[PDB]
Amino acid sequence: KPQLQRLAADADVDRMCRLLEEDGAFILKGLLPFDVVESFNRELDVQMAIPPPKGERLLADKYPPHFKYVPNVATTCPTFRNTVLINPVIHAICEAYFQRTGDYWLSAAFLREIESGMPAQPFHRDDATHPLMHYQPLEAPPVSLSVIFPLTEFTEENGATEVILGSHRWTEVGTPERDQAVLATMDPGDVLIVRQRVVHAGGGNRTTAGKPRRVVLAYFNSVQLTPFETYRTMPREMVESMTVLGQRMLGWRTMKPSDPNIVGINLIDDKRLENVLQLKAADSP
Amino acid sequence: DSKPQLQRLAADADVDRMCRLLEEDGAFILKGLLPFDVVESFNRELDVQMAIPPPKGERLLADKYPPHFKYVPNVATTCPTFRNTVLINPVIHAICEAYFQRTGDYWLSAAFLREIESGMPAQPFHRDDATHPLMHYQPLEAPPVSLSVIFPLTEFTEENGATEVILGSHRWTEVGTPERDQAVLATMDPGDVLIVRQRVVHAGGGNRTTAGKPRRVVLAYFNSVQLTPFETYRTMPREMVESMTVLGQRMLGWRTMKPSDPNIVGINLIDDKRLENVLQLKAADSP
Ligand SMILES: COc1ccc2c3c(n(CC=C(C)C)c2c1)[C@H](C=C(C)C)N1C(=O)[C@@H]2CCCN2C(=O)[C@]1(O)C3=O
Ligand SMILES: COc1ccc2c3c(n(CC=C(C)C)c2c1)[C@H](C=C(C)C)N1C(=O)[C@@H]2CCCN2C(=O)[C@]1(O)C3=O
Ligand SMILES: O=C(O)CCC(=O)C(=O)O
Ligand SMILES: O=C(O)CCC(=O)C(=O)O
Ligand SMILES: [Co+2]
Ligand SMILES: [Co+2]
Repeated sequence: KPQLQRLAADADVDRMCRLLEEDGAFILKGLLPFDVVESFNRELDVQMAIPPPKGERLLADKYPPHFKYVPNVATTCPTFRNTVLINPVIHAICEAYFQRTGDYWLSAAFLREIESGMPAQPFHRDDATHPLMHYQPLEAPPVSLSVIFPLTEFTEENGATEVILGSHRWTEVGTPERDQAVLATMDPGDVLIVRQRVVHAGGGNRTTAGKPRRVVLAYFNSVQLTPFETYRTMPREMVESMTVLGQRMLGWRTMKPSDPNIVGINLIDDKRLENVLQLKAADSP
Repeated sequence: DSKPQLQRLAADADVDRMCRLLEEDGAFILKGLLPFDVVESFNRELDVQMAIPPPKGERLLADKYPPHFKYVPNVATTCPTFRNTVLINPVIHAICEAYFQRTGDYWLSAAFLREIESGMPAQPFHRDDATHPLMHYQPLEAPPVSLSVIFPLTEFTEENGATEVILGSHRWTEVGTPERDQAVLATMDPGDVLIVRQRVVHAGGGNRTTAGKPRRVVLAYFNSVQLTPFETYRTMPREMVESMTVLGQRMLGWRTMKPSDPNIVGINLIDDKRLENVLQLKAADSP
């Protein structure tokens, strides 16, 4: 049975995009150094130790307690903000993937923890955040890309992400059976990359006693699509401590979709947003 | 049996009849939607912006185009008549809720002014879809995500370059290079409004009058909340935002919005909470 391809981190980027069109997903081996994964994990150890808020939780209230949730990790985890979000390989893949649609940015990036005994996640497509994506023909420029980071090991026992190869060529999602999918068993530092429309699901932790399965989902959309999470309330000192690439990903700079849009998007007073704000950046003195 | 023209309707006409017109013809005209003093008030707040010296620097849209028009971007941040009256017109939103019902929430993607003085050539034929190129690949039967609402602030005549609309052109796959003869004129009086469907080809006429006041038009461009607003109203002062209605704040991206299912959570949120609650946002009609 055909399995997800594993590629070296320095593999060719055009080859990777060809895998996204054929299979729909692939895995990068050893992209993140151990120290990067280790400091990201301790920053999420801090957020996970915070009790969930008393009021309304827009996503967690709509779903069963099959997972724990940390929204918008970019605002509380500097390692993601200043290192993972601007990874040079990740952006070489996005630039090749989104070349036909134009600029891209971060629509969402959150953590989910699956403790021992939790059921599987239903098979889904990430397109459901922007329902118009369902009507995009397969041959239209892609507008969505899902980048899945394992922060713990992914095994068959603890519920590694399940991907149905070639499922982006189905019209509908339907009700697939689990054995149609392939497991994305990975070590921390790997990355799972999933094309728009690819049907997938989290596995569900069957381990009797152990650390929960920990996964960070980074959702990159075309700048034509409204970000699921808005990073507009971030303190200016936090935003100005990011690089230019980082600020662009979090919606603080004016962006450019491809032609026929020859002006741009996310502007004000007919100027670039960052000029109007007079936004400093860490790599733009 | 002459050349088909743009249909004219009264403001109090039924909204479902208006939507049928957008699907059949692609565009229609409402007569006497806005009182003349609202249009005049709007014209004088824009007279002020015109009297300010142009800013010495980069201008993203104006620098891409020849000097065939004068431009005032995001009129919602500088014109109270638009911000407090035009933008929240109940008939406009009766059309938007019907038109956008299948897509979910909608908001203001842009609203600007074009002044065309005597002697300026025509605007090229275009679709407003081009702000979001993914719209080009949307099937015609997919839930609409875009709508153009065109306000005349002066009289629209044949000689001063009234907006030219190509009826039925939303059933074309591409725009091509149309002849001016294919369009019909949207001749209107101030107070009227022209509603243009997604994918309908149109263009400004260019002022052929030898002497006279320039033609003024305000385009208000509404998108599904799934599409990133062309202009961002996030730099508006908090005192100005809190002086608006809830509907006004929702149109300018200051509140969490809801696309239709399969999105069951929402959009434009933060900390898994609504943006207006994170910001502790007051509103004029929400105590
Ligand atoms: C802890 O993090 C989670 C938990 C559970 C789900 C979860 C889905 N995401 C994706 C979330 C994003 C912000 C990309 C989840 C994330 C996915 C929904 C969307 C919006 C992509 N989703 C669906 O597509 C279908 C359509 C009908 C209702 N659905 C569901 O309830 C669900 O299947 C579903 O369980
Ligand atoms: C003063 O206000 C203006 C002047 C001139 C144009 C103008 C277009 N808008 C629309 C602008 C909006 C934000 C609704 C204009 C507005 C339109 C561009 C877009 C982005 C919808 N546009 C096109 O679609 C085609 C595609 C290829 C290049 N195009 C053009 O240059 C142009 O035809 C064009 O001239
Ligand atoms: O938990 C996983 O491994 C998959 C999660 C996922 O795909 C999602 O929540 O969108
Ligand atoms: O000037 C006009 O009446 C046409 C306005 C228009 O189509 C635009 O600039 O998007
Ligand atoms: Co998913
Ligand atoms: Co137009």
